[PDB]
Amino acid sequence: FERMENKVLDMEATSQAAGELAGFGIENQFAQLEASSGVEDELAALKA
Amino acid sequence: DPEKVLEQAVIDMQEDLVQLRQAVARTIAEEKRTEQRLNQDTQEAKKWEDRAKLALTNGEENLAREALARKKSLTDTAAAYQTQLAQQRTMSENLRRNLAALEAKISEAKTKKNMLQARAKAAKANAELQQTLGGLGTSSATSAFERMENKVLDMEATSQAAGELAGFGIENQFAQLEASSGVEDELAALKA
Repeated sequence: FERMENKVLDMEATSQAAGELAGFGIENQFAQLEASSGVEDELAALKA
Repeated sequence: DPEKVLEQAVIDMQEDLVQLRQAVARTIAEEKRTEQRLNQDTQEAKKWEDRAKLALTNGEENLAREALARKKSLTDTAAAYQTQLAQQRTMSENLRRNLAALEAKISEAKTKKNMLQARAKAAKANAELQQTLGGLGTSSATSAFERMENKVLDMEATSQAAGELAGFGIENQFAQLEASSGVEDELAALKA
């Protein structure tokens, strides 16, 4: 049970390890997405 | 591999509870048998006493005391086995709780192990998806797109390269065409 649990912990770590890389470099790009996101919020104010 | 080991442990527990069920049968077999012994024994004691009581009035008195000694000896055997019976009873209910305790252990282990596998397997799948999504074609699709885009830029350059030569030498000739072009403009002035 412990052996296979160790494998679970390993894969768990490896899965969040993909997340570890994913977070550190796309912020540059994401900020541009958020600017665009703000634009439709302004359109909501317009329909009001 | 841990997957294989883990379900093997579940399988082991199924063997274990069967082994304990037959062990229960073994202990209970002795309860039944030891009831049977006491039941016999109590009869035997009475029976030879009965022979002895009549033997008191009839012929040999002395012989009856022998029968009583045998009776009494056997009574001691019965009492000794009554001692053993106590050990049986006590051991039996101990074993009953021990099965129930194991049954709880098995039940929990099985439910735990199942949700353990499921939630782990779900988590890795989510991770695999986030990885493949996260890859974003950054080392494959975009690189292939770029390769063919480089070919586009090459051909684009080559196409304007034909234009590069075309512009530098025909001016000589074009000027003559333009002079002729001016002539029809003068004809337009004439029609006016």
